[PDB]
Amino acid sequence: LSRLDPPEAEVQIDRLITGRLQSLQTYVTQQLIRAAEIRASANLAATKM
Amino acid sequence: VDCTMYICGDSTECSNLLLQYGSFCTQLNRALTGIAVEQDKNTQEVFAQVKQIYKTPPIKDFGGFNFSQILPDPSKPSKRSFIEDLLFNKVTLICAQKFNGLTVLPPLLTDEMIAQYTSALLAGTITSGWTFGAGAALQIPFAMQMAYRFNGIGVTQNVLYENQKLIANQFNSAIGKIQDSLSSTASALGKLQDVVNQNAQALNTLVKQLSSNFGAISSVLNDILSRLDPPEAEVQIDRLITGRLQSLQTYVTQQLIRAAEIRASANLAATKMSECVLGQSKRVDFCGKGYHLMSFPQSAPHGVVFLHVTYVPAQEKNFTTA
Amino acid sequence: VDCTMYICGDSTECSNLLLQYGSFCTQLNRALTGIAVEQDKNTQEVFAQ
Amino acid sequence: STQDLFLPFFSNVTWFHAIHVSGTNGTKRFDNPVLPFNDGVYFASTEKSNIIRGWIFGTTLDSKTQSLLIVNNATNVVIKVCEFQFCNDPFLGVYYHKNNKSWMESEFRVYSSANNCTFEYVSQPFLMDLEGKQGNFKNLREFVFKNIDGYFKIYSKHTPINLVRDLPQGFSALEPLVDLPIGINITRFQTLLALHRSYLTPGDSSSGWTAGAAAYYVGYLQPRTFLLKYNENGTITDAVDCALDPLSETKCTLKSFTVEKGIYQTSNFRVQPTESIVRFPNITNLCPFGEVFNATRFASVYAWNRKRISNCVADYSVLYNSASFSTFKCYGVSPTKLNDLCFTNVYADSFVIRGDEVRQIAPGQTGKIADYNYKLPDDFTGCVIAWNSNNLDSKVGGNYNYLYRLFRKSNLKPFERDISTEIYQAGSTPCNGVEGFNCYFPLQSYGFQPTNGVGYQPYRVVVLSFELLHAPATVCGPKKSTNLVKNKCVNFNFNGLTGTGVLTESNKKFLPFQQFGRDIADTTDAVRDPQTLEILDITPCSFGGVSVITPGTNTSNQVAVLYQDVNCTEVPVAIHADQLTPTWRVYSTGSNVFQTRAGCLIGAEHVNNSYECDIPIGAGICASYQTSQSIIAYTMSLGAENSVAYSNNSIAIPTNFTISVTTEILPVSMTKTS
Amino acid sequence: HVQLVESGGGLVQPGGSLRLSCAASGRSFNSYLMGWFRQAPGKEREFVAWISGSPHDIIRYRDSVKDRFTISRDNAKNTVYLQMNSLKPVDTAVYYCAVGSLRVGSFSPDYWGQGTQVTVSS
Amino acid sequence: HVQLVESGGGLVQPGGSLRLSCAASGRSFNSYLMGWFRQAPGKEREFVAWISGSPHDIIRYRDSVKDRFTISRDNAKNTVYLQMNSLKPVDTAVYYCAVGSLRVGSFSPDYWGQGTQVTVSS
Amino acid sequence: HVQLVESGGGLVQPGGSLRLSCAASGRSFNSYLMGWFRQAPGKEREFVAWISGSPHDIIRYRDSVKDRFTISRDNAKNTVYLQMNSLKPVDTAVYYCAVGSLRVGSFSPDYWGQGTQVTVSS
Repeated sequence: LSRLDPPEAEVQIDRLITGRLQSLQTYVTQQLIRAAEIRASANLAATKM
Repeated sequence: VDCTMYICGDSTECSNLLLQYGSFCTQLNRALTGIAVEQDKNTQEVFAQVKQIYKTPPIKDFGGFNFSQILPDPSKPSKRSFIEDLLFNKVTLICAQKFNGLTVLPPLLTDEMIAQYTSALLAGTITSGWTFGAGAALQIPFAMQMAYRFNGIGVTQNVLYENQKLIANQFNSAIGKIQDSLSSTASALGKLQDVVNQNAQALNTLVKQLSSNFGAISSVLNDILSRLDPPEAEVQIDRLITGRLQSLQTYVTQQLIRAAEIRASANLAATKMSECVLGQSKRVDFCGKGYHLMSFPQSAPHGVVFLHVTYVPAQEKNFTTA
Repeated sequence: VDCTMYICGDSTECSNLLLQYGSFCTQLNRALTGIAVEQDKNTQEVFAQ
Repeated sequence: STQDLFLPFFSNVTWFHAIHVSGTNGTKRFDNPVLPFNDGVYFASTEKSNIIRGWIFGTTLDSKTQSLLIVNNATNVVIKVCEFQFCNDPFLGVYYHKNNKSWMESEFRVYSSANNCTFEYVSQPFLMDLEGKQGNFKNLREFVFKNIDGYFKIYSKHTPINLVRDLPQGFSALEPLVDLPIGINITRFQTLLALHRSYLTPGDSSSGWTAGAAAYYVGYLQPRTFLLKYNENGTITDAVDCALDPLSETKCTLKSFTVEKGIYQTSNFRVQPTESIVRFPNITNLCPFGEVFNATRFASVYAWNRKRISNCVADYSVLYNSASFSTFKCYGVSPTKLNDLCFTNVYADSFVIRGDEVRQIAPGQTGKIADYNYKLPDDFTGCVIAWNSNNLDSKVGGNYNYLYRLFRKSNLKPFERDISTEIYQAGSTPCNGVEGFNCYFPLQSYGFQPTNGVGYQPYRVVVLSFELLHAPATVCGPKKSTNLVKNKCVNFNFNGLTGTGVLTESNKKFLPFQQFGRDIADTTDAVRDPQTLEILDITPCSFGGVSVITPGTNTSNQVAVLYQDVNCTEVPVAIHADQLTPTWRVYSTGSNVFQTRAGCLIGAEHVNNSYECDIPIGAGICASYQTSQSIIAYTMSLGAENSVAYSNNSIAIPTNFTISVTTEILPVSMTKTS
Repeated sequence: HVQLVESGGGLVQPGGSLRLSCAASGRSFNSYLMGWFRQAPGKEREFVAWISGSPHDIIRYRDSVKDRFTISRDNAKNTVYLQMNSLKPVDTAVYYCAVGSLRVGSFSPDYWGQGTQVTVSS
Repeated sequence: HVQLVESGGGLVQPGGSLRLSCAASGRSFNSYLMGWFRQAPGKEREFVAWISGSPHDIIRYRDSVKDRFTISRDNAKNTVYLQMNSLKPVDTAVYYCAVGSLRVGSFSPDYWGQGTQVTVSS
Repeated sequence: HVQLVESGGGLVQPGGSLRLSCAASGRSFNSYLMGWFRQAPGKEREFVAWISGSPHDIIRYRDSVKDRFTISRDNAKNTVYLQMNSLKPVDTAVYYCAVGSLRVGSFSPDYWGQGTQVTVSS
């Protein structure tokens, strides 16, 4: 932001936002899948108990 | 899937640009490796449930019960049962799509080893009842094993001995009917065929996504680079990389979800093997419909088949009761 | 969800541009149809016993 | 894990000595040559009398270019940058002479002059002193010199040693010493030593320089990825180079110096195309050049016989290499490369002329023959070929069956031919139709006889002229088309289709109008060679990954390498033979090479026996380290064989029991983050 | 429709140098000869130079423009570059670029552009 | 490597203003001086103006053009600007952009561009 | 801030033709009149032509340029074009595009650009 004026900082920050949002979305999807697996494991543990 | 190779095909500039995206490729490779290891674990858990490899005696004298339809056939080049061979022949490239880092890894357990595990389970069930599933294998005549099974379902063991011939004939006829139905039916193996079709279609879609321009002037890295000088090749290759990476993310997520589904199916199959083959399950409609007597595993390509033998009341009569 | 029209509502230019992205819409439609069939299968399995 | 210039582990570096062996039968060694700087230098010195004193860096080490000088003279450290005029044998002159007292340095013979100075330091010691003790080399000094983006960085380390030769096996990190903001372009460097005057050395009095026992080692840094281990206090207590051996790569990938038993995918290997292939449809039917060249009858020079060439391909390499022609003049064009181009109009003009008149057949030539019988254009990309014809155009009595035109109204235009009986008449002396004074007939008699000299003998000359037109060209030469290579990965270009694969014989039957071949995924599967009609398949190069099968580093460091989905012959071609010499090519090939269904396994010995699967390789194959100990690959055994003693009247009733407790682990929750 | 466009003209005093360029479009010019012509005011048009697009570059110049004018071409861009060196006032004229064929070994123009003025005076 | 690219050339009337800008890439030029030179055809390239990239920017001009062809520069973009004002026919020339260092207090060009033709005619 | 940028100027031989261009940005110009004004060296500003953006394009020409200069405008791009035919040295001048409003039936300029070039000489 400091090195460049707002007009192109616009597009550059947009690029950074896109990349970081994609990374966060991938992390959340992986977390959801792992949480589903852990829920299945916890259900099995509760049934065994 | 080799993420770097798939996104960038032997293109140094494309690889350098992709390096700026971080560790997405490593994460996807890790996910795929985990999926493969999970599949190997599923196969091992479902089939590797017998401590020793049991085998039936050379002479098959089980008091009229005939298991030739499910026991291994030495005559055939592969030691498979009739039903197992029918199943394998009924379910029906790898290098053809191996152009973009797409490599299929062989399973740890070959089909022959899975068939051997199934044969060992069958021998243990036939010659030892459920004893081999809870410790040392204890021999018992199959007539007495069926008597125990009848006692399990609330029926006195005697009726088997009065009707041993009839029960054996019914069992043999039912097994033959299963063979005939599997041979003469087309949609019997829908589950495995559906799984294979889904995987193949996902791979085909992933391969075809490369042809898409994704907003670029063309979908070939060499064409982009040769025609345009580096400054605009930057943005063109970046667009192509973004599109291909998004497609690969979608493919990996779909594979993860389908692998979770397959893991659930494999866990259910292992539970059935433990409770249906290695013992007489009291659960209703778990090991088939009706009063469960026993079950016989059968190896299938990327799957398992259970032949649940159950006791079903046949002919009724009204009585006055107090 | 009709992918082709959700992104591009009666916009020929938008549809033509989306065509360049490949078979994303087809894949999403297939996933949704599979979910629907799975719901029908669940309803059949639970009650039609 | 850091990617920076490092000295590869277990490298093999140069060794230099400075010593005068006792007696006249010994060696008198003064190793101090100018060495390249490359991208970085590692310097080590094992010493006891401190012969080393500094270094020189620069490109030419003369007044032409800037240079850097570092020297220490027993109480200071001086760093200078100047256009020094270094001597060819610089050094520091130690003197046992008692000029003032004790040993001192008095002959500073490093550089003749210092000019254009940029800066100078008087920095504090590397001391060291001017002592001349003997015994084992009691000090070890290591230096790393780097020059990047206009900055010169110096790292150093000092340790005591009890060695007499080579370098210690210990591990130590070189802490930074000094960084200099200098834009110099170091490319060559040289070492400075403290020589002793033989004229004034204890016991020795002969004139000359003698060097005390000194030994230093020089190595060159390369761009390497290292895995450095920082301890509690931040000191690098250990490191691993991620190029030394498969075990090192496995450690680097796992980011751990300890690896557990298993198989890990460390890297991916790709087989590149060897050199190239390019292919276009070679040629149409050959042109009839033989008819004009080997023509039964040749017309006169004024009536040169012309044959038009079209709908064919020019070909004259068979006759060009024969060297049977007295002249093969191709003006302004290569004699052979001209054929590789499209030509809309091609002509072959044949005529018989005197040997001396062959020189007149040139583009732009003017004379009684060129301007009246056969005129060539300036833009003559053709070739004029002339050969003797005395064996056919000569007989007893002579030949009088040729004519040449000498008189005409104007010079002939290029490729202009005109035959007429009109009598040429002088402008000032017209004849009005008769052959009068100053009036001559255009044609004159011409012929040859056996008695004529070599220059006067008949010569057959054929000119192959080519010109370009807007209309499509029919006589075309193909572009660069190389020879076909099969069963060998290469980058091919078939009629604009660029691809990389292996061309092999195929049994597929295309159709006459079909050239390409595709599969369900719409990828090039087979191709027909346009030059010669046959079908060749297309296959990927190698793809596949590399997995390092290894037991735990605890137990043993021996490892095995697996290359997925490749024949065991392509392993050394996958960009191998370039890793560390003694650690990687051993696993690249050698003995105990096994071809598993999952790929090629190296470093593991196949065993007939079958055991419980230890390390899963795939396709029913597993590897174990136990047998002297070595990695063995085998077909895993699916448990111990058993056969229950089954009969129709035998039962087994247990007589005892055991209470067995078993442990089951089940995750119940994962860390709940936001 | 084959079209030719010139550029690089202007005023250059004697002793200077210039670079004239012409771009040709419409079809491939591999088998075409590309050259330049000039015509001073009040004088008939005269041939300047031509060069061939073949792998072997055949090049020509008029007698007056020998060793002082240079002509080159690029087949990739279908462009012809002409170098003026040691220009004199006699060089003042309108310069045109021509695409032609090689007929009877003589450069025969087929397509012409609009031309650019190149003036040489103090 | 370092390259200089010009832009804004053409022809302007006597008394009509113009602007020529040349961008410099490759490296930084904060220790350099951004400048311009002009070469009237048939003559020797004459200085025009130079400007330093410093907090106290120093500017030089050429006698014939002093206070008329204003010069400025940019440090972030590394470009030189030349604002030509109220021109006369004598100003016709090929203007080059020069990148150099201050040696002995004199602008010493180090890197040069390809130039551009700026013409003034009635 | 309304901005006007000119272009399309250059040199043309006597009896030739040229085309100037001015692009207007900043606000709508449907109710604005775009015209051109020219100044020759040592002479004052003289009106050349103007055109209206209304559906009925009212166009006015200076008699000195009547039947020789054609002025047109495009409301889609808010760009005014001026085509010159049968150009003569008298037409040499710096042409500034002007955007204004119709007051009392007379074109009243409101925004001015930096001007372009037109020369007619040999």
